[PDB]
Amino acid sequence: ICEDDWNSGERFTCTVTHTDLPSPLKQTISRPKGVALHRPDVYLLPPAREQLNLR
Amino acid sequence: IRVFAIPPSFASIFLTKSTKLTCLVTDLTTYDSVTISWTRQNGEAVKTHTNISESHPNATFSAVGEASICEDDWNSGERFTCTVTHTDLPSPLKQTISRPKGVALHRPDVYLLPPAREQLNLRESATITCLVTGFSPADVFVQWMQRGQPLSPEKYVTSAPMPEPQAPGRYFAHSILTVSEEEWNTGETYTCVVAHEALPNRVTERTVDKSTGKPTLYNVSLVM
Amino acid sequence: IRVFAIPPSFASIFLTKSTKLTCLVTDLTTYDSVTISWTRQNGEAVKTHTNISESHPNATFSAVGEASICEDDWNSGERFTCTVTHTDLPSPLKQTISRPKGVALHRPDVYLLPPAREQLNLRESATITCLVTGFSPADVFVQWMQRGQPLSPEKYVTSAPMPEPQAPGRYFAHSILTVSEEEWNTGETYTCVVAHEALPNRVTERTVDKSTGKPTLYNVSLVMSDTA
Amino acid sequence: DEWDCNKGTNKLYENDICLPPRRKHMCTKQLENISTASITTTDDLLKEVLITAVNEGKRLKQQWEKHFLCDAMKYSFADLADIIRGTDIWKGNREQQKIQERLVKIFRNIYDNLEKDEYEKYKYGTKYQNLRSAWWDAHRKKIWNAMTCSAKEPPVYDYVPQILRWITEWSEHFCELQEKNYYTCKTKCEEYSKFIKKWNSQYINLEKKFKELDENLIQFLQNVKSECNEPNTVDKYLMYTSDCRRVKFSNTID
Ligand SMILES: *[C@@H]1O[C@H](CO)[C@@H](O)[C@H](O)[C@H]1NC(C)=O
Ligand SMILES: *[C@@H]1O[C@H](CO)[C@@H](O)[C@H](O)[C@H]1NC(C)=O
Repeated sequence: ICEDDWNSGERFTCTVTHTDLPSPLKQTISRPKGVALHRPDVYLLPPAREQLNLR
Repeated sequence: IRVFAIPPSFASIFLTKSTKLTCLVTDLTTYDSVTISWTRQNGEAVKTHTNISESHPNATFSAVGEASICEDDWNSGERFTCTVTHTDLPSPLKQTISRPKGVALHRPDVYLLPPAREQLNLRESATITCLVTGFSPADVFVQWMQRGQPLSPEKYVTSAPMPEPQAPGRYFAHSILTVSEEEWNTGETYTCVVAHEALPNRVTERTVDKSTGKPTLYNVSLVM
Repeated sequence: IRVFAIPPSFASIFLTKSTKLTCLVTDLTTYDSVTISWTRQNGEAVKTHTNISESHPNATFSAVGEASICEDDWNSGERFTCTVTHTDLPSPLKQTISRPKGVALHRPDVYLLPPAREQLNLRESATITCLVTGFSPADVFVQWMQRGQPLSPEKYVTSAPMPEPQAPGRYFAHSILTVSEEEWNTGETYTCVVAHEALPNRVTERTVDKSTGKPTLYNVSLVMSDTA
Repeated sequence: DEWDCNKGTNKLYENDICLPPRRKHMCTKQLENISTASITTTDDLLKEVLITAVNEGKRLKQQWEKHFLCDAMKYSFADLADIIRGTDIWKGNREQQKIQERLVKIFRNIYDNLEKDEYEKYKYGTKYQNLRSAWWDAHRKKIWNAMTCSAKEPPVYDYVPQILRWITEWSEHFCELQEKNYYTCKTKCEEYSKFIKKWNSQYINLEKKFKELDENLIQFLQNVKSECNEPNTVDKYLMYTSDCRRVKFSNTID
């Protein structure tokens, strides 16, 4: 599916039928809501001095 | 029926210096006539087991045992068997546990990285990494020492050992110590201690402060 | 009478975060029973012209439609149909747009340049230039960010892609921004985000600072003496 | 009661302005010692600003008891407004750099946790000061109410640019202290000679930068030129309550 459908939070349902199952088993899923947002702060670090001495 | 025995590791035998054992049986009857005891390979009975946990309200069973053992006796290879017997299941169960043998041996190489300039520029906190690497037995205990007194466990975390990308048998780990930026500016030494068997001694120690890492700048030369 | 349809470019998609289509009619004043619709090549009506634009008084009809759901289908290059039908015209007029194919996708190579010392000495204003170059398709959107926020489009100016003489398929561009001397002596960071088709991540950032250009050695040999 | 008008670290930019003493020694420790980890919402940020306003109010109340209190408190509210809005001048202070370095975290989190009908309006800017000013103007009424607990209407000097307000504290302070100065004469005479020379060049240095009548500074100057019938005057005629333009300022002793 397109990302616009998924990120909008449109609820989707899964339908599965089988001979073993007397009734179809249905599962639903949607994008979780109520979460908070924060941005990562990358700090790329350089190698230690001692390790380069071993070469 | 499920009977689980957890062998001791460096965390248990080194943090408290007591090679405690445990008999953790789960997913059985909550209330039943339960037998909990450890038995050596030779057959002598172990000492008492106290403070067995109450039945877990989710219909799963819980049990707690402790068996103090000689430190090198566990290293000696004596197989230990936890005894579990119930009236619900008449068949007794004995499970043997022993330490792995034949694994390779390799020395950790502790490197400690000072915080980056940008992180100090944010003026909130500095995170100091401790890059334990190159140790094979895949177990380690990392603790942080400030000025020679123990540091609070809430101020650091530790990853589990993961395989080295370019080494088939070795492992590495991580640990960040969130030190306040003000406390870092007024020079206070922080140091790592690594607990690992393959070291010539038990532990190895490394430390870095602002004095470390500053190179020579002023080649003032006077010529006659 | 004439109808012009233009497809969106990478800049519009990146800035608007959606795909917008135009099926615009020229030299046609306001009449009744004007039908515009964008339909799938397969035949189904993927989207209708909800909230139709009001007719311009000078014989111009906008009639824009949004294919927002099918972001990837436009990139796939599938052909779109616009249905223009009026009472006077017997045969309905059709407009067809699609993504072109066959063009090369050489990657950009941005090089951000610090201001000159002569400009800094006059202490008036520094101008940081962002020499985007090398891209094969002629579509680039450049923004400037300071401490994780896009700067206003008034402060920077982007030049149109100019052909590069050394290689036929490649192009180049540039942009400038007028930083104050105080805010650059303070030593802040400025970033030049480039958006292009050929980039695998479709975005690239670069950073400049007061510390970007400094000399390393200062070997001085003071040879004071008294006798010549 | 010294203004410390020498460059030093009082103001980074090369133009000379004399910092008022009310800016120095403020109880800004509440915002100074903030924890950006524990705070990520607008409601928690308002409470600490209200606390800081209360601390400033009681600090001024204690300082005065060592209308004039109302004026000083008014300009202190304007100063705190400028601190929160992020357009302050005192960048040279090492303490005040950290505050403007850790309010960026709070307002970046706020801008991250916003909704679409405001995200597109506040998307473009610089150092998040547009929505910073929007947040201040949204919560400006409550802050002064918490401040005025010690010892109505919202103040208006907070929109005034800081340099002209600093001129206003200078005028009030100098008229107050010259009233304090006077109310045999050989004993008193020599101090007045030192009283003039300690602030003799204090008037002349700022007058050289009153020309060219910041981005937002010029628009306010142009608008006030259209009104008040005095476009170009070295004296503002706002709350001077005394004679101005060198009439009794210099060499009045003889
Ligand atoms: C410092 O000066 C000495 C003087 O002989 C020289 O030998 C050495 O290479 C210099 N080192 C650096 C890092 O410049
Ligand atoms: C710097 O100057 C010294 C003499 O003052 C000279 O010997 C040295 O070679 C110079 N450095 C380099 C990199 O050439």
